Amino acid sequence: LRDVILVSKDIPEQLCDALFFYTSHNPKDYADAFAVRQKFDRNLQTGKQFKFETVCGLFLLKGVDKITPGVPAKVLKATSKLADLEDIFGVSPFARKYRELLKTACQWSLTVEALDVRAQTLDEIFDPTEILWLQVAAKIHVSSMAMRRLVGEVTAKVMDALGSNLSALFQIFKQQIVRIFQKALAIFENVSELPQRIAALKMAFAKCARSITVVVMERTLVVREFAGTCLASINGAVAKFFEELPNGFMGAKIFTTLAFFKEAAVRIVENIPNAPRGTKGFEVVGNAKGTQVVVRGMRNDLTLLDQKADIPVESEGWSAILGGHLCYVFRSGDRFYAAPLSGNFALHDVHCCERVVCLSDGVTPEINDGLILAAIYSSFSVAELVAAIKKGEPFKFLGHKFVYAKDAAVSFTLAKAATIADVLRLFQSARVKVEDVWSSLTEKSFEFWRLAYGKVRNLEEFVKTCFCKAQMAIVILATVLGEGIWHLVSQVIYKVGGLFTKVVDFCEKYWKGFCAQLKRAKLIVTETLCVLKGVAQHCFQLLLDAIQFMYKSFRKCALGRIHGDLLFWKGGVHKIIQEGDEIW
Amino acid sequence: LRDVILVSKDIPEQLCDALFFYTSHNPKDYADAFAVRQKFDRNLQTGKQFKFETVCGLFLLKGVDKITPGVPAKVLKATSKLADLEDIFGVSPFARKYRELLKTACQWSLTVEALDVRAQTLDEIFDPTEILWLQVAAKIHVSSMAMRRLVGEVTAKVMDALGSNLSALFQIFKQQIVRIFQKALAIFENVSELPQRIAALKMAFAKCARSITVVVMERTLVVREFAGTCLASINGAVAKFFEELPNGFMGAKIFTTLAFFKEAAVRIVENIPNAPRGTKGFEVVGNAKGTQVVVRGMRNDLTLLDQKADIPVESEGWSAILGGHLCYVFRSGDRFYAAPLSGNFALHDVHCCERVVCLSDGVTPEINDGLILAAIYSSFSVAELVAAIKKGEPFKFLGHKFVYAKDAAVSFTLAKAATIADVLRLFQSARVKVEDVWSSLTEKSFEFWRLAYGKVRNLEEFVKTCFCKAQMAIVILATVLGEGIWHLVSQVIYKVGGLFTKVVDFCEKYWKGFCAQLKRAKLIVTETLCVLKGVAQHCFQLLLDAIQFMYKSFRKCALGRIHGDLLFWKGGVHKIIQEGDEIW
Repeated sequence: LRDVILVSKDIPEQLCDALFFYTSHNPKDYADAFAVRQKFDRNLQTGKQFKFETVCGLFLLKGVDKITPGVPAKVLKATSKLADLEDIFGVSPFARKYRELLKTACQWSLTVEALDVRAQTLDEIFDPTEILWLQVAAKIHVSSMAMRRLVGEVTAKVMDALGSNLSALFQIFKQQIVRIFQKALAIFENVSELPQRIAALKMAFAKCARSITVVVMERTLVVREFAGTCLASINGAVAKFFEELPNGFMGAKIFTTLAFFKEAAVRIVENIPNAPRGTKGFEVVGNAKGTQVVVRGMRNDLTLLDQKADIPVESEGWSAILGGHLCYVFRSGDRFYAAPLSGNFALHDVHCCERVVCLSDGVTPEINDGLILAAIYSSFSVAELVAAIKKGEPFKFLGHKFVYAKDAAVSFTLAKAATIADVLRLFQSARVKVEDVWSSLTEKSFEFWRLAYGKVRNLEEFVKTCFCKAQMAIVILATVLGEGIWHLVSQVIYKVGGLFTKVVDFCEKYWKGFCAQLKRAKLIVTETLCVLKGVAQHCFQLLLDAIQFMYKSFRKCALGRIHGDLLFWKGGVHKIIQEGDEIW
Repeated sequence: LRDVILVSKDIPEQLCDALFFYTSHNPKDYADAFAVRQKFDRNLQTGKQFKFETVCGLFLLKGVDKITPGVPAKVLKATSKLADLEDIFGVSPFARKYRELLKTACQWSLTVEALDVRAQTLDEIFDPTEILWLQVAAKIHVSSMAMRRLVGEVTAKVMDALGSNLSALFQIFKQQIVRIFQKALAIFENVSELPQRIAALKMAFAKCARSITVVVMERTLVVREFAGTCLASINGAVAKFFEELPNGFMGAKIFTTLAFFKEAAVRIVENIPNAPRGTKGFEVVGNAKGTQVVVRGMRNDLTLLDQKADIPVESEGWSAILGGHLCYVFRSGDRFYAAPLSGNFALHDVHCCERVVCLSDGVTPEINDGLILAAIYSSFSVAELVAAIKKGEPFKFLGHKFVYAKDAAVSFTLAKAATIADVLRLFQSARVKVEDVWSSLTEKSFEFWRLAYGKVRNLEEFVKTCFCKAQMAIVILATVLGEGIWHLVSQVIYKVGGLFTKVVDFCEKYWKGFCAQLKRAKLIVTETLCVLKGVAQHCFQLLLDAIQFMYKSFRKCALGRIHGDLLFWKGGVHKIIQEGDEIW
C-alpha cells in the first residue's frame, strides 16, 4: 500500500535536518539522539527504502542518487525547502521553529557573545528533545551553537564525580575543561578544520552522555569518559599537574592532605587510634583499585626498604608500623613485602621488606651451621654464605639482614644460646625444614647429609658444630667404602649403641685432618682383626666390631667369608674390575 | 606386544590401594591427590585400556568381571597379594611401607588415643606425598586414620582466615569444628555409616584443599569452602550463634565492638573526627560486599526512618549524621535513602529517609499551588493531595513530611514569604519542573494548564493563587469555546497587551462562581456587539474587542461572516454536527 517518497543523496545539510526533524523519536540522552540520527543518515545513503516514523504518521524513504527522468513520483532534491516537504508530509512544529532559527542565523552567529546568548536561551523557544536534536544536527552553523550548552553540563558532571574531597582541584579541572572545549568549539579560528572538530566532539559528547567516572591511573586523576576521545587532552593536562607534585610515602604524589598511589587516592589521616602518638594512616576516597585483606595481627619485626616490587598482594597478612605509617605486610615466595593499607583495603604499590637480626655473640658454631642448613635447603651458594660470614660485616641472606652492633632501632637477636633450630626458624618455609637432622644418627639424617654432600662437594670444610661434623664424617666414610660395602654396614650402624656419641666426642677435639685421613681408608675384616687400614686415629671401633660380628655368617670361604659378591679376605673387601694392570 | 596387565574389576580395597600406590604422580594438595585417585578408580570400572605411569615407569591396565581361564598376560585376580604385584611391576618403596602399616593395624587402631597417636607420627614413616595418598586411600581403616591430622590443619586455616579482629569468636568456631569433625571421623560409634561419612569427608577436604575464605552472608560469618559439604553444619552452628545476638543500628547484629550487616562486618569506631562529640562511624574488616561511592558533601536535612528498602545504592551521593552515626545518603527515584558508610564504601543495607518541612504559617496559597503542581508533575492524585491539606494534620508527600509545629526535630521551613517556585524546588526532579508557568500568559503556560486540566477535570476548584486562578479561567474559556474558534483566538491572546493582569485582578475579587458561569458561555460576533451570552461580569472584553478586529476579514456574510469552516451568524458560531433532531 504505502508509497515510497524519494530523496536525493546530496540534499544540503539544512534540508537533511529539516527532513529529519519530522521524526517522532524521543531521545533519552545525547548518545541515543546521536545514534538514531546517524542511523537515519546511513539509511538514505544505502539503497533500499526504510521506515521513518514522524509526528504526522509513518512514511517510507528511498535514497536516490541515480535520478533519471523515468517515472513521476514524490521526489526531493537539494533545491527543496520546508514548503516542499510540507507537501509530502505536513506540518512539523519542530522543522518550522528550525528554519526560523536558520533565518535568524545572521543575528546570533555574529559574535561569541551572540552565540552564547542563543545557546543559553535555546530553551525559551525549544524543548529538551529538540535541543538534543539540534546538538546532533548536520548543519554545523546550528550544531556548533547549541553544543555550547553542553560545556557547563559536562563540567557539572565532572565536579560531581570528583567529590567534596578533591574540591581544591575543582579550578584546575575547570580551567582545562574550558580551555579544551573552547578550542574544540572555536568558530572564529582554525576555521578550515571546524567540520572535523565538531564531528570529533559529537563522539566525545556521546561517550559522556549519562555517567562520568573519575579514577586514578598512574598517580593521576583520570576522567574515564574522556579517554580515547578529543577530550582526552583534558586528562593530559591534569596528568601534567600531577606529574609535577612532590613525591612522598611509598612513592605517592602528595597534594595537601591527600596522596595519590598508582591506582588509588587516599586521604592521609593523622593521629590514628591504637598506635604510637604520631602515626599516620590512610583512608581511600572515591574510586580505588586494590585488595581486601585479612589481618592476622600487628608485627614489628620488619624493616621497610625503598625498593618497589611487582608481586601480587596476598589476601592474608599482618599490619605494621613502617616509617610512621600503618601499613600492610605480607609473605610471598619466602620474602616479606609491605603495601599501603586503608582499613581492610591494600593498595598495589608494593615495597620490599627485610628482617634485621643482631648476632650479639658473633657467628656462633650453631648459627654458622643453621645458616648453612638454610642455604642448602634454599639452593643458596654455601661458599658465598661462608665468605660473608668471614668478613664479619653486615650481610643479606634469604630475606634477612645480619648485623653485629646492638641496634639501629631493630630488635630480633640470635645470641650464644642459639639452637641450629632457632636459626632455621628464621627461614622456615616449604623448602627450609626445621626438623633436627643433626643431633642423632638415623637413616634420614644420613640421607640429608649424603645428598647435601652431593650438592656441596666440600661441605666437610664448612660445618662447624660437632653434631654436623659427626654426620659429615659418617657420610665421608660411607663414600670411601663404596656401594655394596656400605649396603651391608647400613643394615647395622643405626643399631650400634652409643656410636654417634662416640663420633661426636672425637670430632670436638681431633677433627683437623680427620676427613682427609678417611679418604685413604680401606676396610679389611678377618676372624680376629677388624681394621680401617690407613687411618691410625679414628672413632669407629664400635662400628668395626658390629661389622665383623655381622661378618660371622656365610662362611663359604677360600681366603675368608663371602657376602654374595664381595669376598672379604685378608686383603680387604674386593670384587676384581678397576685399577690398571691386574693388581693384587 | 608389551605388558598390558589385567586387573579384576572387584579387587578389594587394600590391594586396589597397593596397586595404585605404585603411582609416580606428585600431588600439590589434597584436591589433586583426591582427583588423580578417583580418575584412576573410575578408569578400571570402565573396561577400557589406559596408561598408568609409575615408579617402575610406564604400564597399561584394564579389567572386566570374571576373567576367562588362560591368556599370555600377567593377571591380578580378586585375591592376589603384594607378592604377585611385585612379579608384575616390581618395587615400590611405599607400597611396602603400606603393608607394614597394615600389619600393625591391631595396635594403633585399638583406641581413640592409639589412633590419634599413630596419626601425629605418620610423618616419621611416610612423606608428605605418601601421607596425602594415605589420606585419600580406599581402605577406610587407613584414610580415616590419616585424615585426623587434617582437622588441626583445617582449623589453623580458619583462625587465619578469620583474623585477629574476631579472635573473641575463635573458640565458638574451634568448638564446632571439633564437634563436627569428631562425628565425621568417628570409628567407634555410628559404624554402619562410616564408609559414607568418610567418602563425604573426602569431598569436603578437597574443597578446603587450597585456601579458606571467610565471608558474611545474611548477618553471619560463613566459611565459603565448608558450604555445600558435610562440613556445612559448622556454618549452621555459627549462624545459630549469630541469630541470637542483639539487633542494632540499621539492622546490624551487635557483638562487642563490631556490627554485622547483611554482607559485611565493620568495627564500630567511636568519637570520629569531623563530627559532633559522640558520633560513631564504621570501618569494614575482612571480606565485605558493598559499593564504592563519591561523596558530594555533608547534608543535615534528612531524617532516618526505621524502614528497610531494596534498591541499588547510587554510586554518587552525600554524607550525613543519622542516629549519631556517619552515614551515606543518596537520591533514587525522587526519594532519599541511607546506607551504612565505611570511608568510601557503602553497604547494601539501605534504609528509607524523609525530608521534614515545617509549614510555619500553615498551607498558604502559593504553597497550596506549588504542592498541586508537583502532584500533577508526579502523577500524584490531586484530590488525595487536597484532602490532606484540608485536614491540617502532618502528612507524607513525595519524600517529604509536612508539619506545622515548630522545633519538632529537623529544619527546612516554608512561611508566608514562600513562592510557588520555592515549593517546587523541594520536589525538583526530571518530572517536577521549576519553570515559571503561572505568572504570565504564554502558549507554554496555556499548554501546561490545558493538559493538567485534561488529567484533573476539576482543577478549577483547587487552585488558590490569583495567577493559577487566572491561568485556569483562560483554560475554561478556551475549552468552552472549542478547538476551532479557539484555533482562531489563539493567534491574538498572547498579543493583547495587559490582558493577563486584568484576568489576574478580576480573579482576585470575583472568583467565586466565575468558572461555573464561564462554562455556560456562548460566543457571538457581529459588527455591533462582541459578547459571551450568560456571563454577566467577566474579565475578557479586551479579547472580545481583539476578536471583532479579527472579525474584519473574509466576507460573504451569507447568513453572516465566514472563516475556513465555520459561521458566525446572529446566533453563535457553528459547523453543524452533534445535536438532536438537527439545530435551529
